[PDB]
Order: sequence, then structure tokens, then C-alpha cells
Amino acid sequence: HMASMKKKGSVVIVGRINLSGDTAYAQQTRGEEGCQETSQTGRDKNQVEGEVQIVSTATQTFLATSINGVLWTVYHGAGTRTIASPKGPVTQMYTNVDKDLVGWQAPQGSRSLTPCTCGSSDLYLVTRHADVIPVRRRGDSRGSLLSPRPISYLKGSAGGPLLCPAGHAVGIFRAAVCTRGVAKAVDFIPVESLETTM
Ligand SMILES: COc1cnc(O[C@@H]2C[C@H]3C(=O)N[C@]4(C(=O)NS(=O)(=O)C5CC5)C[C@H]4/C=C\CCCCC[C@H](NC(=O)OC(C)(C)C)C(=O)N3C2)c2cc(Cl)ccc12
Ligand SMILES: [Zn+2]
Repeated sequence: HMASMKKKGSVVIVGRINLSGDTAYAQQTRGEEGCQETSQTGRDKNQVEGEVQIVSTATQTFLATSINGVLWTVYHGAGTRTIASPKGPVTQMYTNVDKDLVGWQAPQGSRSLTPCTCGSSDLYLVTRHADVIPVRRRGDSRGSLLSPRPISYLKGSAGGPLLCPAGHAVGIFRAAVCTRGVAKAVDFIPVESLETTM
């Protein structure tokens, strides 16, 4: 019935992938119970840092990447959900189910990657475990892993970046190309598709 209809939670930032050292590592900034509360209220008073966020809904965890002042992630992860912020829930600024892309205004304190202009096919995929994986660009939206990995390794990383050697955002990871449970390639949303969206 209509009087007791439930709301869907906000996406919640629960950690980050630190890329600002000589070492990449994941940091958690909020645990599960805290995440649940924040998802319902939408009020997240934590201080955000960096380019790559670890984000959660009540049922899934994945990544989000800031580019040009926008925090971007995958639709199949975020749906049309708001994101928790210091002032309450923030509505998506961009939503495109066909591209599997959503975005919100980037959090105060985050930093954005610059969209890539270098034309390079030597790419680097950043996973939720802070692995930095070399990927050879193969097309507009595809790249090959130099070393194939079981998918289990890539699961939870949709929304993360593909970076060029200069650390320029090239795209947002979206899907794994798989055979017999082995990812041999990745599908991504090119940074150029985000700029058309913007
Ligand atoms: C809303 O539009 C949409 C929804 N879903 C998907 O694709 C789904 C979700 C991804 C996914 O899990 N991403 C992931 C992911 O990690 N998602 S997530 O973070 O874990 C989830 C969001 C919380 C990058 C892949 C990671 C693990 C692989 C597990 C299953 C792989 C199957 C699969 N691959 C496949 O679809 O590839 C084709 C296009 C070549 C046919 C796949 O990766 N996905 C299947 C797509 C894919 C594409 Cl190309 C375009 C749109 C679109
Ligand atoms: Zn470049």
C-alpha cells in the first residue's frame, strides 16, 4: 500500500583508493553500521579526500571517480540514488542508463583527475584493492589485460579509473570481458563520453 512505501538509500562513501604516494592502498573511512545509518539519513559528515572513492549501497560495494568536478560511477551500481553529503542527500547531476553512467557534483575535499589528451594506448586500471593493472587500449571502449585475472579480482571495481601514464583519466571501468570466468579484457566508458555528457 501507499502510506508505508519505503525510500531507497543514498550511495555512501566508505573509503578511498590512495594514489598520492609512491604506493597505492585502500583506506576505509566508515564501517558497515555507520554506512547503514548514513544511507538512510543521507547525512555524511566525514571528510572526503582524493580522486577514487569506495562507495556502498545497502546491497553492493563499488568505486567512484572524480573527473572535472564530477564524481562518476556506474548506473548498474548506483541506480538513480542520491549520494550522502554533509548537507543531506544530493541528487544525481547526470544519469545515462544507456552508457551505464551516473554522476554527482564532486564532494568538498576530493580532487579531480584531468581528462586525458595524450592519445596513449598504454593504460592502467585501478581496482578496489588498490591494484594498478596495466591495460593495453584496444578500442574506443575496450582494453586488454596484460595478465588475465579471474573475475573475482575485478568485481567491486566498476566505477574506477583507467589512467594513462601521466595519470589522466582515460575512462571509467564498466564491465569485464570474460571467458570461462577469466577476464581477459575490460570495457570502459571513455572520458570523452563523460565530456559529451557534460
Ligand atoms: C545499466 O547498463 C548496464 C548494466 N550492466 C552492464 O553490465 C553488467 C554489469 C557489469 C559488471 O559486473 N561490471 C564489473 C563490476 O565490478 N561491478 S560491481 O562493482 O561489482 C557492481 C556495481 C556493484 C566490472 C566487472 C567486474 C566483475 C565481472 C563480473 C561479471 C562479468 C560480466 C559482465 N560483462 C559483460 O557484460 O561484458 C560484455 C559487455 C562484454 C558482455 C559485466 O561486467 N557486467 C555486467 C552493462 C554493460 C555495458 Cl557494456 C553497458 C551497460 C550496462
Ligand atoms: Zn594523456
